[PDB]
Amino acid sequence: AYVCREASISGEIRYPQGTCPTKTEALNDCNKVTKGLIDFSQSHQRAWGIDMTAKVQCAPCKTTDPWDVVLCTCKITAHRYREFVPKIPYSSFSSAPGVIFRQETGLDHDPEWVVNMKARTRGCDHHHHH
Repeated sequence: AYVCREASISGEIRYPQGTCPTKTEALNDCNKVTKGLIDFSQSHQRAWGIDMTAKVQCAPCKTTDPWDVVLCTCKITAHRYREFVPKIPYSSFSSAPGVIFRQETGLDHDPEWVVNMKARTRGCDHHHHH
């Protein structure tokens, strides 16, 4: 009888010195995270649901500079995230498989689930036809 919410988590993925990923590659890595969190959610009473989708945003590469480190920002959104279930800290999944994004340059707290209060509540289970 519970209702769920949309929630997001953002994190940073850094690429090797002197390299430059395609946008497709960056999003692909970011979807490894997505897949990671789905497995963790799944083996934790579906705290976050199974419906997750990722977008990513990178800094331009510096074709001139040979040291440049490309910082990608990876944003995962859980569409059926459980507010009533206690929040799960980054400390509990920073090492889970696929979970390769880290704390963001410039920020002083770690990546964290942020519930979107503006968005409407939805059911926690997805009905394909109902």
